[PDB]
Amino acid sequence: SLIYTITLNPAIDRLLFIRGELEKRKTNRVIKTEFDCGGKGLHVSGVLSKFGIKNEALGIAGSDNLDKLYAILKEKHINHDFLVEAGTSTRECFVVLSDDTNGSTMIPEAGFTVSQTNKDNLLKQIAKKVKKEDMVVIAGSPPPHYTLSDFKELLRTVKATGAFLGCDNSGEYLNLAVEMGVDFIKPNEDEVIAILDEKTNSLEENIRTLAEKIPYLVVSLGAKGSICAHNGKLYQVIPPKVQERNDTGAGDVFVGAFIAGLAMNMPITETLKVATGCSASKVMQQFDLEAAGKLKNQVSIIQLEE
Ligand SMILES: [Mg+2]
Repeated sequence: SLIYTITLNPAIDRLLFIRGELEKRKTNRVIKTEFDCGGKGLHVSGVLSKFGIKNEALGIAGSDNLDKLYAILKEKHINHDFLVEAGTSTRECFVVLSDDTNGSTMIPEAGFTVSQTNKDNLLKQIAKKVKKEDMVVIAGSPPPHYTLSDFKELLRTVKATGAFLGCDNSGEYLNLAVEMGVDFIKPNEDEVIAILDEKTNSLEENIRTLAEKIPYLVVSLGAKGSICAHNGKLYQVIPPKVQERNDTGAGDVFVGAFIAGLAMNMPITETLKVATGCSASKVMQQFDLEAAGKLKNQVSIIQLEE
């Protein structure tokens, strides 16, 4: 079996290193510029590759700066079969950071217009490639003009293959994934409440209720870690304390590692520890697989009763 990631709105992350903090209405001279692949789906492929788990990245990229994107991807050991949109360039996401601080400022470009031809080619790729024993992870918001309706088609096309389907989306797109009946999502507290539009039951009760539709539900609780519902049981994951260097792409590393865990047929509890371990290891970073291995064995998991 193989894992497929779907990045509907990939990007080329241009990291701009400055001195000190980013002061607005001032000149912030760039000390150095680094490049990285953008798009949640691609980040997931990156983590899975680091784990040595075979995967293939799918999505739509612009023709005009394709060589640049492809060069970065190889460098990150990411196998792909991207669709190419003629007459456009993949969007750039400017990430302002500094060796002197612990945060990052994001100024992402919107994304281009995907032709119906390419939306259709994506659906066809899924039908031709995805088998019942595979896993498909759609992560990241769609580009402009890729509608909720287009998303429905994408989700149903994956479902029709019988494969495991995980979604790391937001807003209306996340709500749609829940209505469509996916196998995995990683919403936060607020999103769980918004999906159910339930304001009077405990959060734990909201989670057990949503778990009736999502087999692998992981709700992030910011710094307190998270709560996971699976096979009728609820787990409270408490991450170890780490000094937080940059808490940005921690969510993508979690998903990548969580999926990795399942791919390696690890028990749910072990999977949660690995996922949380990698994420914490990423937090303390502007994600050492060795450090993640150690942090994993520092994560505590409490089942919660009833
Ligand atoms: Mg049930």
